[PDB]
Amino acid sequence: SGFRKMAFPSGKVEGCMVQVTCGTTTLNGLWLDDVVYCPRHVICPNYEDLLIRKSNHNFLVQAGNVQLRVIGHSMQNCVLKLKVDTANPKTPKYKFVRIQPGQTFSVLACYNGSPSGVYQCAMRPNFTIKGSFLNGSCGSVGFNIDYDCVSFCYMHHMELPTGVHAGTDLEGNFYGPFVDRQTAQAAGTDTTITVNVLAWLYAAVINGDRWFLNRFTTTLNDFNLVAMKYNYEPLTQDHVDILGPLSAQTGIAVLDMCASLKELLQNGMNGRTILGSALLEDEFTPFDVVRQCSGVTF
Amino acid sequence: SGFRKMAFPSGKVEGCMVQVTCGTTTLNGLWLDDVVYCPRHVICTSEDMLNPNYEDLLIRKSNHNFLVQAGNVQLRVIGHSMQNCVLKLKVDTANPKTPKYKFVRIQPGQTFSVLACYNGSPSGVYQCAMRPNFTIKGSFLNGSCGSVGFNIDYDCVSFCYMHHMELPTGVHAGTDLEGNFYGPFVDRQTAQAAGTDTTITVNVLAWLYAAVINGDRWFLNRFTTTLNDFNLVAMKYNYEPLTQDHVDILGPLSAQTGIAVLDMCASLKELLQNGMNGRTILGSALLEDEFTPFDVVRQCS
Ligand SMILES: *[C@](O)(C(N)=O)[C@H](CC1CCC1)NC(=O)[C@@H]1[C@@H]2[C@H](CN1C(=O)[C@@H](NC(=O)NC(C)(C)C)C(C)(C)C)C2(C)C
Ligand SMILES: *[C@](O)(C(N)=O)[C@H](CC1CCC1)NC(=O)[C@@H]1[C@@H]2[C@H](CN1C(=O)[C@@H](NC(=O)NC(C)(C)C)C(C)(C)C)C2(C)C
Repeated sequence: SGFRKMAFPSGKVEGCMVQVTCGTTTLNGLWLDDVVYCPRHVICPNYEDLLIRKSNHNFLVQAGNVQLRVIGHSMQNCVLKLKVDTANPKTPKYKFVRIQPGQTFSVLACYNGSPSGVYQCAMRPNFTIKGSFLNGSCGSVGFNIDYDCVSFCYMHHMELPTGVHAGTDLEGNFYGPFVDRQTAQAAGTDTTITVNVLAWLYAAVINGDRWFLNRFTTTLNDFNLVAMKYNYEPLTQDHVDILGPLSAQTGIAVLDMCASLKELLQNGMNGRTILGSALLEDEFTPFDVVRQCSGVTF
Repeated sequence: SGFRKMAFPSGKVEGCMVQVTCGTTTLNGLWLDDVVYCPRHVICTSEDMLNPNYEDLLIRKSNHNFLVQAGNVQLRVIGHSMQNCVLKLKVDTANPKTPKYKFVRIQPGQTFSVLACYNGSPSGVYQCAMRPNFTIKGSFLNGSCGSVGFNIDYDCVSFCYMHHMELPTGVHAGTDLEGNFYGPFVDRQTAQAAGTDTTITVNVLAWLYAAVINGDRWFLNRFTTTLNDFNLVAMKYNYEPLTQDHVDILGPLSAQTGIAVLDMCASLKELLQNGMNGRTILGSALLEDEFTPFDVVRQCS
């Protein structure tokens, strides 16, 4: 038993981190096969005009102590692709995926091509992430592991005025309405990921925390009206279906758990805690709860 | 900016995890150089786990009784010895993925990363703190025994914990890598209970300094306290006493923020009195005690 914010083992990703330098700017690169991927602002606003001026030897790529030889450079959206002469012998089985809001992933925070730490994040509904990044972390990546396949879903580019972070998928497309420019940008008003709070309440019941349960049930229509009041994301029938396994395992119907969440929103915790928390936690998806409460390995 | 419960990158540890089988019991082993370390209760049978004579049980075992599997490769055991509650299996192959490492025994309040494993395979990584009552609040299921706790400050893996058992409250108990349990626990199914736990005061102060570093100031106040008066108050909330050593180690964060340790102590007294009043500190509605002063410096600057 126990429930922790658990990240995926980062070993397969640590083997891909390299240091990329262009001018005075040093950040991280992701070395998969013979290509190094990094944020295009390493060359810094006309990115195609700035990239044309660059030679292959302008890009200094260092994989630990070894200097890699750049033999080509292209731009894909906000990501720079540096072709190198050596295929990374530590390239894991991998794919590039674009994630939806509410989905979680592990972040391997790096500085100068060296991994410093790993933690869990969720793609907020406002398309920002609440990460932990300092100067030099750009190029740090977010990922999930399924079986033996690493799915890369995020690359860090910038920090917004509220201390939250913005970045892209591994094809260079930003998550949210952000741009890689020094123009006024702000994170929109955020909402709570309802399906994730329900998954976390199921994890609390699995771990023997039951004070919030009740005899009541509700409808998807009545609950969604209450969710709207509290800046909660709408709960769809797909969400209800995804919660099916946890509902069957605990004997608590999804709309029964909705009545508990509704009462929790209108009345608060009343000094009580759930899984060592005084807030309703929304960064554990239904899959994360199953993956943890079942001990799935990679 | 931002503040997260951040674990160390687990790659150097994943390369040391193996599966160890003896009889019907299967758990994890830590393969460093030519030795595999695992909990000694892997040699126990269900018929005898209240009062096992481990010395007597180990003398009956042959090298071929221990099945060690590193992924697909079966390792050959060529020796076996016991060091306290840890079994050391000498194997014929040195682990080519052995990192630079050392065994360290940690003090209560110290934090570490746990690499939770099942059948020699890593499932996940998370942060833990050695509670003042010498238990850890981990996340472990059946098959997680032998999973280890570690820190990777400056490219050397310091192993500090190995998982052995779950207590009735859902909390966990284990040993250092020399086999010595943390706390008054024993590897026997006799009635055991975790003592009353307390909050790690020096860690809550470190976390309030991290909130100030990240721009949070609502909880500060004009008041100050003596160390003695702060401790008289904090014991009434089941907080650990704050020693002069704790005040000294908070020195760097105090100088960085311009807030004296005893002024931050006054802020914590007020927070204990009033609660948060619907506010939050670093995305939390409780006072967080699993970030040490060193962790705050690591993650902030
Ligand atoms: C990374 O590229 C890096 N070197 O690690 C760097 C990290 C930030 C976090 C501390 C320094 N990111 C940037 O330099 C990034 C590049 C410019 C401006 N960047 C910022 O993150 C800035 N934010 C910002 O301009 N925010 C808006 C656009 C005003 C909302 C900082 C002020 C935080 C430096 C670009 C291309 C976005
Ligand atoms: C590991 O060895 C393993 N196989 O992974 C296992 C932990 C698993 C089994 C449930 C969690 N540990 C034990 O089996 C451990 C070994 C016996 C009994 N153990 C327990 O953790 C038990 N707790 C327990 O007896 N607690 C006290 C002593 C009553 C307070 C379980 C009831 C959880 C199995 C020993 C030698 C302590």
